[PDB]
Amino acid sequence: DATVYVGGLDEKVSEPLLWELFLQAGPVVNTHMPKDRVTGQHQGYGFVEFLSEEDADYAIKIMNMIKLYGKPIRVNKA
Amino acid sequence: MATTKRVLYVGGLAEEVDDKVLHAAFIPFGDITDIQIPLDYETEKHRGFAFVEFELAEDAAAAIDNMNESELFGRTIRVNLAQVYMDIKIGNKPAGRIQMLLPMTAENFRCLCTHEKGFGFKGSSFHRIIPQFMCQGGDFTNHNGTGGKSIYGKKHTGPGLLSMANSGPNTNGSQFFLTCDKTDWLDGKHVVFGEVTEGLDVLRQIEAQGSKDGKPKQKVIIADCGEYV
Amino acid sequence: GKRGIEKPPFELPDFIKRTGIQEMREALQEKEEKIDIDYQKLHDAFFKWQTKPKLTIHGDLYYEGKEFETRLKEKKPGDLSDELRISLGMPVPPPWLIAMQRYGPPPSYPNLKIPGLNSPLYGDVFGT
Repeated sequence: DATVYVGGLDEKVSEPLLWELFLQAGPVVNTHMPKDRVTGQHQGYGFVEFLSEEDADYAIKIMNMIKLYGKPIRVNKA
Repeated sequence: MATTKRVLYVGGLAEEVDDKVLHAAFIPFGDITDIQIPLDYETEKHRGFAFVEFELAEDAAAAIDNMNESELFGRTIRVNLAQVYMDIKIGNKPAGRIQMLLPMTAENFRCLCTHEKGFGFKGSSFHRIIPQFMCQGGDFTNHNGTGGKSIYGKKHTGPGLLSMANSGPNTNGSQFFLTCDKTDWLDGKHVVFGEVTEGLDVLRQIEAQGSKDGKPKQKVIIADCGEYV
Repeated sequence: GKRGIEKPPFELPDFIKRTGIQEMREALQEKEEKIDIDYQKLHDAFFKWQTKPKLTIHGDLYYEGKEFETRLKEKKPGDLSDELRISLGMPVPPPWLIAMQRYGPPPSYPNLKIPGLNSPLYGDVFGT
């Protein structure tokens, strides 16, 4: 479970408000939030690696409680 | 021979007149005791007539003689002798009630309807709605997707079935979905645990707010919920 | 290592931008491709309206890139930035600490206290 997939975001969000955002729950050890080079903008889906698995399963339970730009945020195991 | 002279029949009502309008000002003893009217599950809009009950019979007869051919809302109305639930609100409008028939999975959902463990569904939303697929909620204090918690800790043959949302095997919390078609590709991946017994029409009103990407066009709220017990 | 990295030309401070010399220099460059605004306002921006720049520590040596690692302490559980409050849009708990009621205190930060639950809160910071 150490990693999660996160959908439905707005590009003003970046890797930092994800950092800050999910460490509110529990620390994101490895952050991945693609920067698209071609048009220089984000599609808004994320992958998160944690310290171990327990962090991330609690993360499955609590985690789908973040609303990014008035809008819904997908978090599921991976 | 009968004593059913309490329920009065009101006709020629307006599109704005409802059980409330008739209560504070109906034909006989309408606003009093109990009132009946044509209410939908999603639309929840009265036609023009209805039935009002009076605490007594004399009061009802007096209400008819008067309200008879009276003037309401600039119109002439006629008066004469005549398992758990979720109440859904869509935008600012009541849509109606869904009734559901529901061991560990059923007990979790039951407690989340009653709030008997100190938290539950009341006031939460259906945050992901996909037409011809499903309406997902139970992210009570989340309003995302697979957010919430079970009563135990953190963790498809046709329309109108209840099934648990999850984030993989053995990750049930509080999130659930109501199916809007046969969704057999989810068999063996999500735990089905109940069925709609009344208010499939209200579920169709929720589905009407869906989009292909799941974003609700209007807020869909569980205005109230509980158990029949 | 900084071959393809294209950066801005110059980041002037507020004490130089509040004097109007940059717009006059841009107008002179556009006319060539004078002003005489003031003489005491520049002295006031150099003496009274002087801003202290952000210095560094004695052990804060210059790294190779030193621009993509804008690390800052460790904004943890119970403490968030302004704007993300704006996206969240809550007027002065952050609402998923409503679900930190149900599902339990986080495994990741066990020592946690967040307002209103076991932590009996003012401004931004809703947990310690």
